[PDB]
Amino acid sequence: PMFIVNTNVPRASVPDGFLSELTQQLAQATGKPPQYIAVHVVPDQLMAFGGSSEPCALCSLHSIGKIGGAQNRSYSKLLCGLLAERLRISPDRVYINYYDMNAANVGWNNSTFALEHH
Amino acid sequence: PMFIVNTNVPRASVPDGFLSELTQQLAQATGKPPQYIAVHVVPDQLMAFGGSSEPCALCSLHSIGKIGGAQNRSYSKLLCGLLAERLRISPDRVYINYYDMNAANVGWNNSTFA
Amino acid sequence: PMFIVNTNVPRASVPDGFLSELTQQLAQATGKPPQYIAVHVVPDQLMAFGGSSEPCALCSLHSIGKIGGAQNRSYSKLLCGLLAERLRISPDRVYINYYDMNAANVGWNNSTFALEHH
Ligand SMILES: CCOC(=O)c1cc2ccc(O)cc2oc1=O
Ligand SMILES: CCOC(=O)c1cc2ccc(O)cc2oc1=O
Ligand SMILES: CCOC(=O)c1cc2ccc(O)cc2oc1=O
Repeated sequence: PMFIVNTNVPRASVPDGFLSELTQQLAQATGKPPQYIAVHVVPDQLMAFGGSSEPCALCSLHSIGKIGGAQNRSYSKLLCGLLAERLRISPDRVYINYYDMNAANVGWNNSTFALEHH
Repeated sequence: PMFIVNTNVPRASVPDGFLSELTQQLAQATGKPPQYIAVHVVPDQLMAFGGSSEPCALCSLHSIGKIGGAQNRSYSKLLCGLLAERLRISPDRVYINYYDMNAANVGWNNSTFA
Repeated sequence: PMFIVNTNVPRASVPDGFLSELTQQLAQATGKPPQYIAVHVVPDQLMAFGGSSEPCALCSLHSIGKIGGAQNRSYSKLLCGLLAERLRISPDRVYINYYDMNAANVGWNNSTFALEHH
């Protein structure tokens, strides 16, 4: 899985261990091994949510499967929780785009995750 | 709705009021309330369009519904117009990816829109 | 087509000619004219792959058509090869999300690539 967070919160406000915490928590939530989880945090961004520049975050979570109604609600509770406690961003100022990726559309290690057909 | 603009134009060339103009015009164009519109502008990027480093922009607009043939042509005229007037980027050096999001695939406020 | 590379490798490590090499090689691989290929390289990013901060890259390739099983494996071999040779990133620390875009969902030049029906 791949999780990206873009926020106007300053870099100094990102706590040590944050990328590791996201990796570990996402591994647990998705059931995927941590070795396969990638995380990218982008602070100091020029952005607004509802016309306001108060702290906010625009994010995305891509995963091959493990994406759906109930799971996404659960992912959001988890992620909004972490953004609120770690970056002090209010949950109602957080957007998370979820993408259910097809294995053939995810490249890795010189190939893709579609290794069964030619 | 969520709108992102990545450009090689320098930050100093982004005019005061740009994020607000984007927010209000997108609210108008999509019919969505402005308090739910999010905008992200990323200047000073290392990018090329057609192999050239002249000003350009790579964007995306995500919306739950309100995405389609005519509407997207409408959004593109509006957005290219703004990028041309405000950031001096030629419309033919602008790409905008449109995404019609399913409500269950958009997280917000500890839950999703489903 | 549009190709984005986000990486924790420093800017200084991006070699002169990289954006042009990506443009030319992607034109070749997708069969699309180079004039329509857009590339964006984002170095010095705060990111982790598998919990580690060793060099890695999270990428995306968007194209109207020319996206599929065999083609994506070919794009991955090409792109991981370039990232390994030019940015010294291990192919197993690279993820590339492929997006087959519908022409009506790609804006350009005040309109979209859907010019047939209105
Ligand atoms: C085999 C499927 O499981 C995995 O490890 C995955 C890797 C992965 C990489 C990139 C990505 O954008 C989305 C992803 O989702 C996954 O489930
Ligand atoms: C007002 C109802 O719809 C909304 O609020 C929306 C929010 C939203 C968030 C994130 C996103 O990627 C795309 C979105 O599109 C919308 O229509
Ligand atoms: C005319 C030949 O093809 C094109 O123009 C294309 C442009 C394009 C723009 C943005 C994008 O995200 C993906 C794209 O894929 C294409 O094939």
